[PDB]
Amino acid sequence: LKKGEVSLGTSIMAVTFKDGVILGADSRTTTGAYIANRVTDKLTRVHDKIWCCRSGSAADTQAIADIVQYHLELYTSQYGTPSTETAASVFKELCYENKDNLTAGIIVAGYDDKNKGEVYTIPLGGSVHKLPYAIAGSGSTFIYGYCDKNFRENMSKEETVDFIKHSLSQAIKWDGSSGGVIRMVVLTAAGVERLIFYPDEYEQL
Amino acid sequence: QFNPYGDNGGTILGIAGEDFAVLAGDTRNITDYSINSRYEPKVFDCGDNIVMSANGFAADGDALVKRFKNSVKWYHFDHNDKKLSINSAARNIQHLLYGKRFFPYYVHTIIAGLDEDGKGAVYSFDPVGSYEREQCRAGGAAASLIMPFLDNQVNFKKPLKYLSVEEVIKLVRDSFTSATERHIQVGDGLEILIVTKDGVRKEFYELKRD
Amino acid sequence: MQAIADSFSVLVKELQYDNEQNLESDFVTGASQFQRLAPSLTVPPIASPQQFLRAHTDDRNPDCKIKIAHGTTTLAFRFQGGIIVAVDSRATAGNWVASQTVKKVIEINPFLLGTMAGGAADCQFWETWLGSQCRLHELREKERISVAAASKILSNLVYQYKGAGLSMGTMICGYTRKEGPTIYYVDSDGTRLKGDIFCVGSGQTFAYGVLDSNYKWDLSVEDALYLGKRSILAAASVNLYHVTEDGWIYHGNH
Amino acid sequence: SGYDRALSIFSPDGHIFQVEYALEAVKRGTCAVGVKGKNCVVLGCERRSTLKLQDTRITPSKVSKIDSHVVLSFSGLNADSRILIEKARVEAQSHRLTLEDPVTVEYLTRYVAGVQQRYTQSGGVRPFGVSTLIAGFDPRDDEPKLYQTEPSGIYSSWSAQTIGRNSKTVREFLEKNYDRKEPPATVEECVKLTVRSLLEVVQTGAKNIEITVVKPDSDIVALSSEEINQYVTQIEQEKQEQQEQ
Amino acid sequence: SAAGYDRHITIFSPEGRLYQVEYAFKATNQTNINSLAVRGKDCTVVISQKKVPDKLLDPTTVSYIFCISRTIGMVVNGPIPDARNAALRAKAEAAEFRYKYGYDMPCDVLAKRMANLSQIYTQRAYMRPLGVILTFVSVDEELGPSIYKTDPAGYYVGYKATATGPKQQEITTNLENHFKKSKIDHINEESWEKVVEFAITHMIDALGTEFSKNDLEVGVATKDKFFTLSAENIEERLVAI
Amino acid sequence: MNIVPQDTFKSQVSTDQDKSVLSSAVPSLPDTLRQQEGGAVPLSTQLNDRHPLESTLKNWETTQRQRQMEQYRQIFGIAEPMKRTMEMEIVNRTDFNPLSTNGSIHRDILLNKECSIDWEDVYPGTMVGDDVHSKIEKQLGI
Amino acid sequence: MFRNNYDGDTVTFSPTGRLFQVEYALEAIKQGSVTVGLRSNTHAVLVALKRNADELSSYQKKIIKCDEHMGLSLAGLAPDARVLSNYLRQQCNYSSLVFNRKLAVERAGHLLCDKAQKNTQSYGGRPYGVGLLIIGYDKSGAHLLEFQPSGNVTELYGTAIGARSQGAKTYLERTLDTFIKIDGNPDELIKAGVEAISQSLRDESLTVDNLSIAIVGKDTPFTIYDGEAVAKYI
Amino acid sequence: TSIGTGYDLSNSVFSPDGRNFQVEYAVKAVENGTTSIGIKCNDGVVFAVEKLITSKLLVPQKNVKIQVVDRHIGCVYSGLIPDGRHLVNRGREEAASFKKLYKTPIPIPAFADRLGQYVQAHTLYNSVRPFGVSTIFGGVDKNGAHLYMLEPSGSYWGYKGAATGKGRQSAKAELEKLVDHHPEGLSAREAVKQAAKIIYLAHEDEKDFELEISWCSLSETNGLHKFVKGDLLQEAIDFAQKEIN
Amino acid sequence: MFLTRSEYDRGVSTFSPEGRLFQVEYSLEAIKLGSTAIGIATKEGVVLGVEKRATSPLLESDSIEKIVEIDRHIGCAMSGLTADARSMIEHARTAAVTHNLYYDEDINVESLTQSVCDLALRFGEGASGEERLMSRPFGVALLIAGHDADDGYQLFHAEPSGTFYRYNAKAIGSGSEGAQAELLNEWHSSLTLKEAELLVLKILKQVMEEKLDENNAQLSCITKQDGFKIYDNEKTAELIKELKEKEAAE
Repeated sequence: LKKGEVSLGTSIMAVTFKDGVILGADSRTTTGAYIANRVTDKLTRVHDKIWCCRSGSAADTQAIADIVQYHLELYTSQYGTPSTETAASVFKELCYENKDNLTAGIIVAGYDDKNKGEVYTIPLGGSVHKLPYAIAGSGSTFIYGYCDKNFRENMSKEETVDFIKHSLSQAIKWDGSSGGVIRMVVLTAAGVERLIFYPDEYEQL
Repeated sequence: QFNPYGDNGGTILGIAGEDFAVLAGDTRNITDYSINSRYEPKVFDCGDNIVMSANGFAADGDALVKRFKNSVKWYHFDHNDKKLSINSAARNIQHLLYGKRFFPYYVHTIIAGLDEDGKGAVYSFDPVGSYEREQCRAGGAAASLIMPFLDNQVNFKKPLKYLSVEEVIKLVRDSFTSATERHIQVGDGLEILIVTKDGVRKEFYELKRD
Repeated sequence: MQAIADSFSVLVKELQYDNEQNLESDFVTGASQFQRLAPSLTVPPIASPQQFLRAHTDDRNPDCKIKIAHGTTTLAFRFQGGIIVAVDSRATAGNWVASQTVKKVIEINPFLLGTMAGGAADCQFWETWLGSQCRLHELREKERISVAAASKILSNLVYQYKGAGLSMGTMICGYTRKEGPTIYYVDSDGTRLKGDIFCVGSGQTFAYGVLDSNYKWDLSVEDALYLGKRSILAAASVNLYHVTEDGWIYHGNH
Repeated sequence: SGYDRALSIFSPDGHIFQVEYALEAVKRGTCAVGVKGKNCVVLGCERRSTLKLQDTRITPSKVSKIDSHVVLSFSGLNADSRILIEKARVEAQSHRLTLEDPVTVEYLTRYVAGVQQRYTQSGGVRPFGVSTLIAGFDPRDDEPKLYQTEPSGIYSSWSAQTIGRNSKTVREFLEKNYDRKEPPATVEECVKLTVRSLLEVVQTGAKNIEITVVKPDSDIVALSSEEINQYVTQIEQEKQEQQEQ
Repeated sequence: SAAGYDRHITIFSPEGRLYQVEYAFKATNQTNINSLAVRGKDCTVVISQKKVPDKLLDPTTVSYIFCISRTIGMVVNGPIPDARNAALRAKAEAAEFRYKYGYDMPCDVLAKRMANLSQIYTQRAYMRPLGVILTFVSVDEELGPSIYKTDPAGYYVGYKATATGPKQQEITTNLENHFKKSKIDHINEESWEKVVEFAITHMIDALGTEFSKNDLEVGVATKDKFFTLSAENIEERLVAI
Repeated sequence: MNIVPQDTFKSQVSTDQDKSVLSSAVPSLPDTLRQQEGGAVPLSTQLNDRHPLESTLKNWETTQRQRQMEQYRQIFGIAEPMKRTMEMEIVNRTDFNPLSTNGSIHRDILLNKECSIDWEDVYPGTMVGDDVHSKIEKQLGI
Repeated sequence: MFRNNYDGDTVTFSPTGRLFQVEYALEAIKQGSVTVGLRSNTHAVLVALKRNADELSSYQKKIIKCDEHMGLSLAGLAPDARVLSNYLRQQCNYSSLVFNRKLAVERAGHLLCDKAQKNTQSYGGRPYGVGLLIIGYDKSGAHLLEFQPSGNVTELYGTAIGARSQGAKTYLERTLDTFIKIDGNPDELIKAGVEAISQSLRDESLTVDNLSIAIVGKDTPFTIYDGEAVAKYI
Repeated sequence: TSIGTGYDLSNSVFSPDGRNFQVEYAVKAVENGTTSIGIKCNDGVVFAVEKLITSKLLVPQKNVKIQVVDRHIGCVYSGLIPDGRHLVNRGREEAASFKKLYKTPIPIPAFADRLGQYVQAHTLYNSVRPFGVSTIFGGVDKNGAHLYMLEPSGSYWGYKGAATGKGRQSAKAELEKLVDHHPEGLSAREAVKQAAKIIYLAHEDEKDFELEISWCSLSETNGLHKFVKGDLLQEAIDFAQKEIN
Repeated sequence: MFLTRSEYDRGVSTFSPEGRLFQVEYSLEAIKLGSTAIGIATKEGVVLGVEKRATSPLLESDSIEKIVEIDRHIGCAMSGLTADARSMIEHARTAAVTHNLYYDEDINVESLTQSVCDLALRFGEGASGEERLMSRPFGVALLIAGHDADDGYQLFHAEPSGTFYRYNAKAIGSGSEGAQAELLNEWHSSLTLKEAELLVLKILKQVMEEKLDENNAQLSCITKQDGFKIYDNEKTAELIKELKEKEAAE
């Protein structure tokens, strides 16, 4: 981590459910103790139904995400809609081959008609792990227990929304580098849905 | 910063006789307090009646022995299966060691065989290639225990010339037994390779700690 | 174009054997590693190779330490018809027994001699290499190489690696028809000094004083040998070399 | 036939014709001659008659000093000789720097021949249409050295040699009038022999002749027009006296 | 024909011409099929002729219409190998433009890029031009419906409508007469199906003898997507007037 | 799939590593005069004390190009990188302009840098050498 | 006459669709002397007739050892034989060094085919002009391979290449069932090979100077007999 | 005209009519090769090759004329043997790389496109030669059964039935008849019998021949490429012999 | 059925219809244009002898170097283009010195000959797979005479094709045919050194246009103890006088 750089202190969650996947995050960017950006969209789209969230160095993850989006556009021009596994593999290759020079961590969420919604996590170092749900960031450490106690397979859309909202609200409550609004993207067969929740709503949970 | 070196803690001994040579070593491989293995040979037959040992960092010694054997293979290919003499092997090993002058192998190397007159010959190498022919050379841990034991019973100046192979083997075994008694890194076995005009013969003797 | 196709057609990369140098060093393709007139030296692929080498060369096993040439007194001078080179043969014992006596002076050619006075491996290796270079030059030019040319070759070579870690101080002594008898001193810092009298060792002031007391150009061969032996004895048995136009002659303890 | 279109083709009788064509190009240059004496070397050159409006003070001479003890003359294309001479001078200085010893005459001849040979090893390059005479003395040596180099990279050692236009007549004259058993023992004899050799082809006389003399300890002297005129007049007077009898 | 050189490489003849370029032009009519491109109010339609004389061929694998990006379609006149080569390079160009400049590649910029590559081929001695003609269609977010054509000589230009093939003159004359009659440089219709039907009708009256659903290929570009129609869609368009 | 260039350090050194400038007197040693570098620059000094960003900047564009070729190989096949490399090599090999150092127009078109400027474009930049014949010898391999 | 216009290089087809430089390279094999190879379920042998420049010269080496379990014999050009033998030695060495593995004979044939095909489709070089016979013993038993420099490799029980090799090949075809079952008796197989190569002789007699033999097998490392070592087989 | 003089000595040259004569000469080289056919059935493909008998010295199991590119992809070719081997190796490399990258067997059209681009790249420069082989390949993927034919120009198409080699005309006529007589489709076993019949009929040239057949079907081989055992091959040979006589 | 022109003999990488490379043949023809060199191998050493063709009497006598010292135990004689032989000799000397440097022993004569032939192969693909180094084959032939402990006294012939032979006696150059016939007639395994020298002088005198003397001929020999030496003009003149007396005895 180079001196004077920008780090992605955040709270990232991705949960698979009955009809698809949901990716949620907070909206705070901090330099030290100063909130450099009060309203940030951390949900990065690399393909129509393949989204990601980033951690570590902001510049490195932005460059990696740009390269991944370019790669997936080439793949689509050749073979059509890629699977989430392919995007995860490209992310992993980029993160692992450059790990001695870049600090990047990625959470990838995707949907396709074959695999029906998937979550992959690539922590610092470049290893890849496929999980029914994933949490990352500085504020995730405070919700390792809660999530482990409240996740069920094949939850409905509303139950998944409530679970993500509660978990991210707790992470916001306890982590200094996290705050603002909660953003969520729902990836299903019916399309892409965007959700935003305000502090006056989730702080009362 | 990454440290590319290590230490494995062995003991080797080379002795040149009238018409034979002997290279022996303890067979214990350790990592600084723990026993990795109780039987791991470090003295290797390299062909053309040449025995080699590279004691110290085990990876470097294995690499050096591998490179020397491949070079000998190409030497046989390119020179009508000519026998490689001991002095030529010593020069090859000097070049192999000095090729890593700025990133040296962390080993002490001893080779043994017979010269062109049929007499026993032993060569010792410094880690960056400096080498010389010697009658007797002890290397590694407990060398300071092994050399005085040999000097107490042999006049290198019964004279060493008139000693037989069995007597040399017994003397090496006695010195290694004493060193095993006095040193914590020596033990678990001793392996001796003997080079004569009939070839290379192997002997093994169990030491303390099994 | 087919080579380009091969480059993009899919184990070898991890072994790093797609590089020709790695294949040559491990003797995969042949014994070309032992065919280089200028030897190739491995360097750590990091930002600070010099600091790495210096740190790792000063840290446990006595047998894994780089052997250092004896700092014992070495003397050389030129009287009237050659060069007297004198060393003390008091070898230092260790955990070994020598089959024969060691020599502190390297015999580069039947006409050239050198002294170690530094790192033993550096002196041995590079003076053997210098002997090869001199042999090739003499084959090419059909004439004995001048001592100035040989010393200049050695100095240029050691200067190309200046600061890398080498350590060697040598005295190149020779006798040619055009030059006469000549002595040069070459150091690992690139120094190259021509001289008449050289004394390098632990105690060399005493030997230099004894020489200056009774040095003349009209010395005879026996007188010069006696003076060199006496100077070495004053410094601190004694190996002598007399260099003439026809080569060097070795005296054990004369 | 179809065998003279490249430098990399052998003819069925074992010839490379482009080398012979480069020699043909050399044959059109002005004559050059070199005579080796007992203790000196003399290089003579033929110069085309200077035009009336030509500035005869700054044009390069036909004999160039490679070093303080070696001189070089050429015959053939004048522009290629500049490249060769510059490379020779750079090599002499490089050798002095590398080995602290100035080059020997044979070493410099071999370097020039090596450059000429190296310029015959590609289909995209043109060989030098130049043949050279290299003269001098080895350092701390008193044996005169004279060598000839050819466009193909072949060099030879001579006691007296002529190259260029009408060099066969001069070579026959030298063979008749030069013996290695008794080489000329003084600089004057060598210069007179060189002048008489050049006078067999030179149309006008003393104004189309250039002479350089090399002597040991790096003594290189270019003779003036007046001395060459004196030599020519002496030779003509001797010839007239011989014919009068 | 070329006398000495100019039969292998692209250098000037005594008349100032490049014979290899002209021969590459003549190579574009080998397939002996025609294509037409027209613009609607919010769509662009390309219609190409399918000829499958061989009964052993699989008709679904025969196509000269390619999808380059989300918004750009391409039609190629000429042999199919160079067509596929050009298609792959165009896909790479569009993707690299999007990566490098942060927004989608416009149709005219891609046409200019391909034309510059063709200029390279026309000037370098050891490179040959591709014997194909490329037509790019899209609905640009700034310029609206767009048709741009590029040829082996490196020349590119935009069209209100265009036709290419061995019978391009007849279709061009028919289109010119229609645009004279209507005094509008496009088609005044609100759906791309009507534009497709109009293009089919124009092709039928120009070429003659009509065709079935298996002799035609139709690609349609909207503001969001370029898509190729299937045999059933073409059958519906033929049935619907 | 590299973003920042990697493996930029030398692993071996020798006195004949620069084939272009080698001494004719001693072929195993470099020619100091014809190097024209000040005369007091041993090769060892080039192995230490470099700016960390220099290797990254010197190899940046080659690394991006290699990543693009690798992506083409993964998505398109062997033929696409083969053809790109063949085009670039033909263009580079047919150009020989000893009096200028600027890149050709066709090279810029192939690199997709027709309307792009970097500091290499703005800043493109003796007794012996630097002549046409040295460039001829280096280009032809003689 | 029309062939004279389309045989300049290896990147040119004639109007009839023929690659003449490769055909000429194949024809170059006939200029070499005859070599025979054969094998059984346990051993594989090569027999070679060697030629000398004249009475005062030595005889050419026709059998080259690649590895302790594999070797070959040549018929054709000398430079290409040297190149291919060195390449096979390098491949065997790489296999042994990297994997501690013995290179299979099939793998060696595939590598030779890959290296040979390249020179027949690119400008600037020429096709190889040597035929090779490769014998070896590996985990699948004994193997004999015939390599043709067009880039082709065939696996056979026996074969012969070189000038006037048709008689030896006919003899091997006629007596296949005999030598295919010679297991555990190297001498019988070697004698069968010598008799097979005797069919290709024309005004020539096998001597200790012009006969070379090689054998490989289960317990037999690849061994070459020359001189008096073949006197027992004459 | 089949022979284009002045435009047939270089690979990447256009004729005045816009033709590439070296590619056509490679096509003529293909047309002299051995007959090969491929048939597409309702759920798979069948390949058939007319092998020519050789000496008994050949090891029977080590000389197969149908190459397996991958577990679901099989191919045959007619033309030059080295070119066919090279193209098969390239196809194997492409399939392996695709399976490594995307963790699924490569679809047949993607493989066809990669092979076709590789073939087409060899018609672009004068330093290479067009491939002298025509290839019939195919297999089964998630979308079903695919059969393709690829030509020296890089042109490839999907086929209901494909034929190449000397006996291509008769084989193509028989394939057209088979397609006409079965508008609904065909089964794998009927395809094998008809492939044997067509190979037998196409043969017209004193030389004894054998037959090789290969299957790839979902119902018969679980979507994998297999050879024909003794029983099915013998039955197909009997059917073909009944057809001939 | 018409007479046209064939052009298969102009490129080094072009096959004739029968599979021949005619540029190698033409290089051998270039070899035959050079002067004559004769080598005879016996049990007491190897003798080499060359003819000096001086086009002009002004040429320096001690300037034609057809016999060179590759190493103390290895000498060479050359015939053909001298510029190529210069490079070959430099390569051979480098190989010998490098072998001594890395193995502390003399290199075998056959190993040196093989290295020279591998260099001569460089107009095509190298022995170790190297790229082409030169545009045409060499136009020189070499006679390499040496002694080693493994094989005694050996004489090898090296050709531009990259192939070498071992010979008891061998002649190359312009007058190689008659000289080789004489060597076939007059060589036996029990020759002495002086008899070999006399035979070399006799064959050179037979095959030389000019009258043989100490100035147009040169002799050299290699032996185990004295190494490789080239006889001065006085010794060769004495040998020629002895040969003349022996011839006049009959």
